[PDB]
Amino acid sequence: MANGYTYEDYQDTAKWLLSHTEQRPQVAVICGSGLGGLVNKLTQAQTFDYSEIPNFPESTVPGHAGRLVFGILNGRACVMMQGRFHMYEGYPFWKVTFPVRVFRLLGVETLVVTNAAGGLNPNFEVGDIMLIRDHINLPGFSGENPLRGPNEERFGVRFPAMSDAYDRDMRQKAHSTWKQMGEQRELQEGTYVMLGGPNFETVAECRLLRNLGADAVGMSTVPEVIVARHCGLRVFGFSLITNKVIMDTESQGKANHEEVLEAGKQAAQKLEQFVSLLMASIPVSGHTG
Amino acid sequence: MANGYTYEDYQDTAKWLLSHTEQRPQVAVICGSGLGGLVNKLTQAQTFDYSEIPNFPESTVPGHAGRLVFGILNGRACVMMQGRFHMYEGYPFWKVTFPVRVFRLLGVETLVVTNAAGGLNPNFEVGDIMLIRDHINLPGFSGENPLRGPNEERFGVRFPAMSDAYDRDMRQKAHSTWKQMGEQRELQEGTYVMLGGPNFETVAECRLLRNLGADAVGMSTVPEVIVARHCGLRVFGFSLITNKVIMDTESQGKANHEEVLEAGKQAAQKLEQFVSLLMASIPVSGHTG
Amino acid sequence: MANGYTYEDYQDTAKWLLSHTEQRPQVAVICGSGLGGLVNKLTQAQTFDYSEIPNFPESTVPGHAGRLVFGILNGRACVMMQGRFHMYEGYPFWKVTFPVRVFRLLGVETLVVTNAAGGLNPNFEVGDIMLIRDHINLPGFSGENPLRGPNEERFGVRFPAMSDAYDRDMRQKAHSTWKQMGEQRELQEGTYVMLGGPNFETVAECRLLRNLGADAVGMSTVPEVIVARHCGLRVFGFSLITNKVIMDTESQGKANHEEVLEAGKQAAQKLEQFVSLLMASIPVSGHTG
Repeated sequence: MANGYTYEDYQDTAKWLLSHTEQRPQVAVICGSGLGGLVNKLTQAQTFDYSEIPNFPESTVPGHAGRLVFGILNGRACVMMQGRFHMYEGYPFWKVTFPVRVFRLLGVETLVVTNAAGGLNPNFEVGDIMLIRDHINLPGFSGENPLRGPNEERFGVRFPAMSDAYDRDMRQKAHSTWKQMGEQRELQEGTYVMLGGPNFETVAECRLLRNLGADAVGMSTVPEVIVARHCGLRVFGFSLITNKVIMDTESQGKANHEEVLEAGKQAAQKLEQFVSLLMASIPVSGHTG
Repeated sequence: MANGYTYEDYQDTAKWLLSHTEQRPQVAVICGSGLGGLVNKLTQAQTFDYSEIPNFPESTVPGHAGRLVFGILNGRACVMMQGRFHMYEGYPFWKVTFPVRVFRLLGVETLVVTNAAGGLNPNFEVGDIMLIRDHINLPGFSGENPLRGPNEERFGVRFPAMSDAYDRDMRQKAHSTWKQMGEQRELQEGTYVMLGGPNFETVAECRLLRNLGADAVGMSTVPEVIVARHCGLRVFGFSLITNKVIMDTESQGKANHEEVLEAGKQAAQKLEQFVSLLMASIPVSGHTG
Repeated sequence: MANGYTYEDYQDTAKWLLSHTEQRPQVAVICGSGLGGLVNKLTQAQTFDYSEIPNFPESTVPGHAGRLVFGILNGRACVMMQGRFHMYEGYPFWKVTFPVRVFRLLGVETLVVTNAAGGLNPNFEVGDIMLIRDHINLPGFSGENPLRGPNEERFGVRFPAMSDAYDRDMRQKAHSTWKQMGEQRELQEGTYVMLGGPNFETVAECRLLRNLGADAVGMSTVPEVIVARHCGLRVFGFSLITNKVIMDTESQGKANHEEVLEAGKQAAQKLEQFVSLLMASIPVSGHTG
């Protein structure tokens, strides 16, 4: 595979956006986990449907609203994707990650990512929030990488590092902030593993993922962190633990799609609240001062 | 990648078949392991060459006859593919799995799968038959999955479970049946791991596969089980252990293609016999009653 | 994916070369590690730019000169690629490996491969030279293999073995030769693991690679060894350990691209010297006798 967007494609899109809103957000938020309520916290909210934005791919998967929203979250101006793209929809990674590069051209400096993942770590309970410390990019092992093809120097270098992808200063901020929240449960932190999807894992597969050191498993986020880190954005994200995966053959077995219970309800509301507060801690001036 | 067959494509193919045979099989059998003799057990046998069936891909790999056969196996009406498709032939998974969906449209409810695999478990001896308990879909980790692209609702859901892909009731049946066979060797059971191929594994690779928990390794079957489970077919299969893989650097080394000795001869004959008897145990009315 | 070159494509290219130089090399060398000095040791050197050779892909990655050079190395006639192709450039494997098959058509019998890799084994020090004993082809697990598609019988068999890819006689030669060199450090030997690239690994990923048994990690070589072994060439190669990878979260972290220090300088000069001497030990008559 190879990139199909030219540097100008991204520029035309950013210029289109800049000519349709006076808002200039410094933070971008990609909400994977059904957190519609996050958009409900936005002040001076303005929305754009993916279909009306030049060069913007369309969302298909259910629960994904499919719209870019600009607004003020806790005194901080931001832009957020209400629903993301996944390779399992048939989308190549350079399409899945198209918006991340447009964000960089809008002047955004920090990218927050969220998703819903299956807990692999035995100590995780449903509804747990997991600060992403590191990831394992399985699709990347086989060569399926959003940066495949000729490198765009105007975005970044050919061989970028990923060992420091999840901002450490912001992780310290997340922990302190969680404490202030007066939460009974502790803030988890671990390694997120990504695979293609769309089917759910088998017991054998879950065991393999865990033995490799994975703490949670999902079908997204990683490609966006790669591209964001490649073009220089500060990154940090969370995984809403919507379920504990089956590790024994004799049990409930069939991993159904009840993730919709935690999404929108239960822990999602706490995650949204958590995200709003974090906006204040985020570096750079914009949040009032 | 993305699916290239429209729901109608499958329908035209099933209707073509239904208009060329009065037989209405409830069980489909995909024979990977050189088990020509299985077709030799069919009563009222009728054959179709892949090339003459609309929308049907062609078989290339040697030993694969390349023909769909309808017939009566031990009083049970079934349809079986004499030879399957593999990704290493250049075929995308949605082509490799095309026949499984046609089977569902013919009214088939149970899919039996067989293949030849290299034994990774140290307790396996050449000629061993291994009931497939679970699998590890390596190509799937990288995103190469037969369900990639827009989901066809008329076939199944977007996020199907795989943790229960190999029917448990039929596995109990397999064990009991094997006992009745009066066999000296016990019926093995384990996790099958699939990789792309066509080359054979290296020692280092075999060690890796085994450490991950794999019991046998092959270059097929998994994509068919995915699609079959996605559209609702009951699935269960076997792996004829045609060889014990090299795990030490100083030995015979070079993994030649002598799988042809066990295939057609040795354990294949026992596997065919085993499959015929199983037909009676299979659920639903058709086998006499 | 599937091969796009016909057997004739390779033949036209070999015949073009044979009609532009009187040299008939028995050994081919693919230099991945910045070892320009190797070309500096060639007597009766003659060069061809990739762009001027029919059907020859172009090199993009920096440090890769992008030219085929024929010459006499330590009394042995050879042809060497000054810079190789990588999948991360957007190149499919059948293009990446195109030159290996042309080499076979020129009458070449031994292929030497070199690259720069990150040390995973804790006992490896920067500047270490590692004889490649075996490899783990990660892209191959997902099906991305240079041999994918219809097999060319005129080159080799459908299911080739890889368990003996790195010539053992030549490995014994390498060790003895190293001893004669009077080196303080011992010649390392291990398993090379390949992944797609272009980004560098994260700590979590490095830990995973190592736990799997990998000794060094890189983004090349493996596809060339596959194709070379498929068409019958004797293969053996080395990995210049340009760095020790981060295995702990609190450290220098960011894996920068300082590989350029060891390349051309430091250990590269020793590797070139090592390669020149090896030419004498290589089987078949040409080196004087």
